[PDB]
Amino acid sequence: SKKVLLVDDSAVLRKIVSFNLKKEGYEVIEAENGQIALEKLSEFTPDLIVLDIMMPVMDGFTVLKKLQEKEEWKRIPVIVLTAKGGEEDESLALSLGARKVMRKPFSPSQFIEEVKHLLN
Amino acid sequence: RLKRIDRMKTEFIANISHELRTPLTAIKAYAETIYNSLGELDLSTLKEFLEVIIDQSNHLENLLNELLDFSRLERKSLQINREKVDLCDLVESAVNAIKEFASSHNVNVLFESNVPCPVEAYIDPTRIRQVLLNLLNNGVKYSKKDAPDKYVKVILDEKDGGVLIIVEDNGIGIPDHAKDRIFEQFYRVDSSLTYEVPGTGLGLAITKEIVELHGGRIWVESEVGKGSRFFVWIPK
Ligand SMILES: Nc1ncnc2c1ncn2[C@@H]1O[C@H](COP(=O)(O)OP(=O)(O)O)[C@@H](O)[C@H]1O
Ligand SMILES: [Mg+2]
Repeated sequence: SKKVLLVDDSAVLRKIVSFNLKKEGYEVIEAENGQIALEKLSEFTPDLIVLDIMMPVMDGFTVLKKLQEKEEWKRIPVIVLTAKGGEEDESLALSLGARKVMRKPFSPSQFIEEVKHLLN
Repeated sequence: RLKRIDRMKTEFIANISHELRTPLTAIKAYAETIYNSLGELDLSTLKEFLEVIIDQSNHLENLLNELLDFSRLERKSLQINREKVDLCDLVESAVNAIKEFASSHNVNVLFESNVPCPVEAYIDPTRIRQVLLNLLNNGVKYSKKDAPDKYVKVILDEKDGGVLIIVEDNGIGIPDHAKDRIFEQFYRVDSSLTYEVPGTGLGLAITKEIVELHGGRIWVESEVGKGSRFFVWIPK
């Protein structure tokens, strides 16, 4: 029933995060890059977005930025899940509207705890 | 005495971290999922997940062999060992090893010989396979974003009492100021078109040192946005 837009350029990463999300009964739509993600928002409005930073075509900082430029989007919570480990990368993502930033490698169980907290 | 930058060393360190982090993210997430989901995995998905762990370990191992190989060449402790080999099976073997990585990026990989096979040469097969793999790898990593006809091709020929191996791609190409530097240790072109591509900048320095240990040379030709040709000449 709850719908998550999962945005990452690694198929390997998407598979494992989609597996843990569907374990909870969530529905998953995949985007391979940030532009594809923004195009998917015309088909639907997800209850949550899981967002990578480093992606070809359109990165995650740019996604976050544009998400704040439409009003239907600007309110969908976003959890950023990224190999980017700097405090300044985190601050920037938060300043751009992300609700939470988690750094890869990640614990799948901690990640699902945080996904739940944003969906409740 | 001007050789290198300490800043290049700082970027290198950061890059190793970044490149190793990706397969490690997969290993840890897949392993912990299996551990916490035994009742929720069917057998084909359990085996699938274990095969991801294994395949991501193998990628990581390769990245570690690159660091090692480089330190060895650097301290001139890597002595090559030559023998007659058929480069046509060598090149086909290398194209084979790269198919998975390549289709994951929708890159087609071809092999044409201008001369009839086998093309026989006195080379270290292991070290020359490593040269071919770094060029094919590069052709995939640096291929165009969003294109339906992406390719890397190996073209083999016999020239100048030697073998001439060209690896051609239709990828992003290399700006002219960069052609003089790409073979140097730690050097990576830094552009909005390489931001998400991982690497250390060791690949082509290792390739070049290996080619030179055979008394051969490697050079490049490229057009920004058209693609590139790496030329490897080795004596027979
Ligand atoms: N086929 C290619 N097309 C475009 N750029 C390339 C290609 N091969 C190599 N390069 C560039 O040369 C740089 C150095 O290559 P290499 O030494 O293999 O390092 P890495 O792949 O770890 O950066 C790359 O970062 C990239 O900028
Ligand atoms: Mg990414």
